[PDB]
Amino acid sequence: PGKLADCSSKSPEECEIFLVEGDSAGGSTKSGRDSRTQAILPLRGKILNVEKARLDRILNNNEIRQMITAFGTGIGGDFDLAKARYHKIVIMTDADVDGAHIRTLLLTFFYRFMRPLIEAGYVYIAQPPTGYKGLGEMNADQLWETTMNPEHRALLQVKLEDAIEADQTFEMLMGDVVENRRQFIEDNAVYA
Amino acid sequence: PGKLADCSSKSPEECEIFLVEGDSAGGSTKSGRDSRTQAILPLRGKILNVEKARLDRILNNNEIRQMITAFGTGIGGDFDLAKARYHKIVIMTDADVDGAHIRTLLLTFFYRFMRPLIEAGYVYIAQPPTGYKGLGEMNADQLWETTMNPEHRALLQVKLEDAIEADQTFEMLMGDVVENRRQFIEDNAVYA
Amino acid sequence: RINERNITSEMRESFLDYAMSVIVARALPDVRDGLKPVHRRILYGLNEQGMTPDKSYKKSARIVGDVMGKYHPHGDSSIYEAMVRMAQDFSYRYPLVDGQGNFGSMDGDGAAAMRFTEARMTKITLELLRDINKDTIDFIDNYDGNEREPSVLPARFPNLLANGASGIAVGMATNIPPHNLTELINGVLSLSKNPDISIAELMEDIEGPDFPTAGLILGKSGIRRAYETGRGSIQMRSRAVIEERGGGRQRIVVTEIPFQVNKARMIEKIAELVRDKKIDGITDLRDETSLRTGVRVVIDVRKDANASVILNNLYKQTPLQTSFGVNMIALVNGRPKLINLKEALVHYLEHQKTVVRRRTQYNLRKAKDRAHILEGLRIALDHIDEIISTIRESDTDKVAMESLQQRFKLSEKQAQAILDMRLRRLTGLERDKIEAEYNELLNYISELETILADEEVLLQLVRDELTEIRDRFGDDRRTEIQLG
Amino acid sequence: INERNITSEMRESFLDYAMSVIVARALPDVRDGLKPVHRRILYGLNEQGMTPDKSYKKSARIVGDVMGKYHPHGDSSIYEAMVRMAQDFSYRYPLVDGQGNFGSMDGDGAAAMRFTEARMTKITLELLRDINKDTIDFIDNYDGNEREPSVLPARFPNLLANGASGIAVGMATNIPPHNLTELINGVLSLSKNPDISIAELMEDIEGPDFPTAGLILGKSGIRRAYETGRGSIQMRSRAVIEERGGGRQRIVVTEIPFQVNKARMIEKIAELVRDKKIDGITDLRDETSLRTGVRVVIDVRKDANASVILNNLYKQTPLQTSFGVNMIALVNGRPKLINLKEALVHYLEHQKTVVRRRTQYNLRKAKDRAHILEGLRIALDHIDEIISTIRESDTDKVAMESLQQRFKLSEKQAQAILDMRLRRLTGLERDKIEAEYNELLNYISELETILADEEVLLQLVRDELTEIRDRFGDDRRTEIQL
DNA sequence: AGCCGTAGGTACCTACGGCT
DNA sequence: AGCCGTAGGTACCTACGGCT
Ligand SMILES: O=c1ccc2ncc(=O)n3c2n1C[C@H]3CN1CCC(NCc2cc3c(cn2)OCCC3)CC1
Ligand SMILES: [Mn+2]
Ligand SMILES: [Mn+2]
Ligand code: NA
Repeated sequence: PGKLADCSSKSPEECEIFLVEGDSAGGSTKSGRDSRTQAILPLRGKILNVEKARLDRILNNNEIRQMITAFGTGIGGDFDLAKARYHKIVIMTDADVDGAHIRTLLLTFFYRFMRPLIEAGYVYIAQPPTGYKGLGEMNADQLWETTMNPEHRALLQVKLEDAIEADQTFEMLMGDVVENRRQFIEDNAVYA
Repeated sequence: PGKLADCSSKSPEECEIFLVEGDSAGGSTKSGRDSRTQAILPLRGKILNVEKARLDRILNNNEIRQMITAFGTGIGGDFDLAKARYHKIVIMTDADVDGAHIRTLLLTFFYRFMRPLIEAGYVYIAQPPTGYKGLGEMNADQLWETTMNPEHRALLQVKLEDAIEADQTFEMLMGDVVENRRQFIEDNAVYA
Repeated sequence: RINERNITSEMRESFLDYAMSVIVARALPDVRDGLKPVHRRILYGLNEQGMTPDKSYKKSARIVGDVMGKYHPHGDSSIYEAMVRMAQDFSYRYPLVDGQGNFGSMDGDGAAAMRFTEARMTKITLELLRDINKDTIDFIDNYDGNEREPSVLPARFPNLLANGASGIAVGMATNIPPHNLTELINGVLSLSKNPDISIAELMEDIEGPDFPTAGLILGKSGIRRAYETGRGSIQMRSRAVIEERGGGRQRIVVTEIPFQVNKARMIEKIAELVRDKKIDGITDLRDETSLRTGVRVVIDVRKDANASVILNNLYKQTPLQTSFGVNMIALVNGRPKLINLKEALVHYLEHQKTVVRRRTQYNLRKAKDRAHILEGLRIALDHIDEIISTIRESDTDKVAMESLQQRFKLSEKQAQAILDMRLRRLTGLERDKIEAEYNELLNYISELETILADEEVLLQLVRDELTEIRDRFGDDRRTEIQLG
Repeated sequence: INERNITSEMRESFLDYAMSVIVARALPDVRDGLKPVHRRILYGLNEQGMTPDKSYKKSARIVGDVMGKYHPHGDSSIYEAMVRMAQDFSYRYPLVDGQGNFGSMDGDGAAAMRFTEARMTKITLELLRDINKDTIDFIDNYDGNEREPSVLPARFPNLLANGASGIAVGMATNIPPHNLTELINGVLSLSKNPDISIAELMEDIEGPDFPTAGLILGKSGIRRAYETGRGSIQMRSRAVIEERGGGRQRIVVTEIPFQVNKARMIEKIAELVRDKKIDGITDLRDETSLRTGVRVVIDVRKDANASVILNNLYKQTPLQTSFGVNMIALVNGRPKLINLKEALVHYLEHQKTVVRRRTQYNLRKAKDRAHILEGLRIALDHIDEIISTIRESDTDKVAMESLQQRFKLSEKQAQAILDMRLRRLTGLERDKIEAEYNELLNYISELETILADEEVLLQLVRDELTEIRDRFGDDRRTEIQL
């Protein structure tokens, strides 16, 4: 990808790719990172919900393509863990509720198209500090120290426990049937 | 042109086309106009200086093409006044210095590629009021009353007097030789 | 330093966070003031910067920059476009913003770039904001803790139903049509005199929606189902007539279109039908709309074709007739709820009662505080020479304050007001001026206590203020409701 | 429908555009070094109190404010100007203190203006210092609803410190940045010798000093530029050759020429290698980091001559780049090609006027305030009679007139007395009035001393410049090699 | 050439629900 | 269908002069 700012090392075991929302966040991320082991792929805001889209639309989507190209594993039946270019794929959305949404959209894609990647423990969630509308609000050094620096950062490693439950969760939250999603919200929402 | 908001009438004798800077101006213009006899072509800011550009690039330029298509006369040797779709082509750039610049750029194109259009008296200059950054700053009704309404408006008809002098003027002001333009400025500028 | 995060847990918590935020703080209006956050923040920002109708227009960029910095931590395009719609007389039945410059058209043209346009409050918006500084509504912290913002506006007219709402949330959406303000206030008045009023009786005041774009509604059954249940389909039809155009030929002339239909797009659709031969008898199609003429779309009919047949076809096959699917979801006590016409009016009236009660309570606290200060000023002026000498013999404020309080039985606040007094307040007619203000205040205090002592008196005050707004801002019905 | 001659129209419309771009867009003023857009940005920061000691303000608010009040052009022009001012690879002395993504040397843009925040740098305080003490002429804004400065006080020589580049009409400008210590030393030299030569001035100002460091090759281009306003200056990357193990070598670049895009320079080298237009390179990496600074590594094939490869890279890529000096600035509102001495002379003359005007202002204001305090002192001296006079007055007007009659007071003094709060009559407050008055009398005589002696005024200019030099002056970054 | 930096100007991706 | 309206996100035409 043109947008992908790759790292220098060509050894997947030690390389990491950070997915960020766009160029506002990408700029701080590029400046603060350790370019030997840390790649950056800026997205472009809300990504396609693959649970609601048909294959043709998915495979034509630019952000989806760039992620598949960057990962190098292929997708679906053709997925090959051995061809992974990074052993850490780190979701680093902005620290707002919309960042959370984008994270659900990214996890839906990984689950439906690259599930072995999750099983292998290769998918992580960054934990940037709260109070900044976007990473582009942070200085590069502050983003490095709090979020990207392996010495101080706290990553969450994404774990799949029960695949049947996960199937139902993706389907309910992300699928085309509104009613079940509505029922979920009513059953779980804790309001004012 | 896709941009072109044409008039009802198909009789060139009574039709007018207004060239404006963009859609900010275009919107007020479209709302204020008399759509029976008044067409509007919004441009996109600074247009190509045809005095400095190569012919191939001129003929590839979208704004130049849209104007040629809208006028219907063809250009240069193929120019045919009888195929004019309007008998008034009205330059209506914003009333700021950049509007003035765009006007000189438009006149350069008309003079070099559609000179008979000027000779026939088909080229006019609108006179919008001075206090507003752009026509999009004006209400539709105020733009109609002051600038577009044939009952109250004051259009300037462009007249070519001396073609040799005009040739030299366009070459000096708009051509690639900086020094003569610099000399013109020094000889004519009245500073504070 | 790596903890494990279960994918199922993550999905459920992240999604619920998003969904709830869109529901309570983005896409759905509050039942009380009819506003979503972005609109409320826009109007509040206009208020805080004194951008009232009597003042000159302010630059759009300044308004947007201010609202984005202080209250709305989202994209500038969201804020500007919200403000633009509020200024459009084809979008808002009672426009909330007064715009100067290119603010878009019914053809789906956008506004000019925000650097070109300028804006202020409309007169009616003053009524949304009326009494906001008299402790009528709860303020809250802004997103970063550096500002305060209103949780809800006083909303002295029923804005949800007057201007309507449409929003796509998560798990749900809303679609509330606009209404005639005279009708609505009449309905509130009726309700205020009869808590047990039926929907059918309320409909004697509120005949149905009233769109800014006028036009026709067909039948009352969709209206009635919507008002009874919160959901119903309402058929909207263009205003069209058939007329002669010479040589024995006819045309259909359309002068009003359905709410939220884009005119240029509707025209393209008719053109397409003709081109693809899906409709017989049309020989020409022109948009003759102008500032002077108003909306005018002309459809020429082929000599000896039946123009009424063609018109009926057009209603069936294009947006010339369009359905409004009512789905009245709003935030009630911070939760999304499907509401009928009566519930919407009940929540509104209850908000008015609280606003006017709280305003009365605030006015009373303030009047008592001011009475207290004037009692202290009375004492100071009656004993001025001793007051001055007490202050002069004091080294500091603290000493003067303490001495004034012991010597003259003054509170801390009274003593402070005396030390803050300018020498010009010692002129000869000031003592009389204090006495006059004090007498008027005691009377005012009594008037306020009367209101708070009698719920009927409170309620009648609400009715009177609503009545006044109705008489000043109420207007004629635009949309015609025809029997099916 | 009146007729308009095409020739007349072209000449008048073009001249209108050309002059506007010259005097009010692309060219900096000789006195403060600024173009309109930059001046309006900093003024806007000042007027909204966005000083270094306060929190960062939202970029959108700064931009919206500047656009509405002062700068009737596109928001992108305003925001991008402000961004550059915050970039330490663009400005030798950055004028804006930015928080968030403000772009990089690789030509990455700043974040969207909604994300970023900004305030003045400490040095910008010196650009704006005394702007409200009638030091500079204000003018009407574009629509007549505001006032804006024609020029900033500019208490350091900003044109030469930060430089300027601008494309106008009929002309352009290209002024390199300079070391602030060197510049102030040069101003000080000039202030003691109006007749100082360029050559002597160059004993203080060795040449340009780019924020990006690097090397300049030779002095002859510098000298021509300083003498005539025009000259070609060869810039080079800072590059060394070092071992990398196994008998192999690499070229390591740690500084690049001013205004060169690092990523673009690297792609150019990659291209040359790919198209076999350069021999001997086996690898190319940008190892730049926040912690290590700029580091571009070019691995050389074992036994190849790394010096030969380096010289080729200078020939074939921006690793070596020229700066064409063309020092055009507005002098008395007109574009003018100026040499180094003219630039310094106009700057020093501006400082003298600023400090004189500031002195005259401070004096008027001190005398006004002394007058008011004389009124309060009279009132305290006769407080009983003051009170009586006011109490026996039915209106403010009558009280004013009686105070003026009884105590020989001016209208301003009488109004000050009537505005005095009763708390001003406590012991500490009374002493405060007396103390302020005594301090003011001393201040007034200090000011009068300055305005009485041109040499003292000039010395004050020198002292204030010296203070700025000591606080903000820094080391030379660019090395000038013979 | 094509870059530098102030200027004039504009177009599409995505989520989300309901219509039907 | 693809549109309604708040949200996340971004790219490229043009003029102008002087240097390569
Ligand atoms: O017009 C077009 C056409 C194509 C295109 N492609 C990419 C792209 O990014 N853009 C494209 N565009 C446009 C531009 C998008 N536009 C969105 C709005 C933004 N506004 C920023 C802003 C302005 C102001 C703010 C805040 N933010 O506060 C008050 C002052 C004014 C500028 C960029
Ligand atoms: Mn974001
Ligand atoms: Mn314009
Ligand atoms: Na229909």
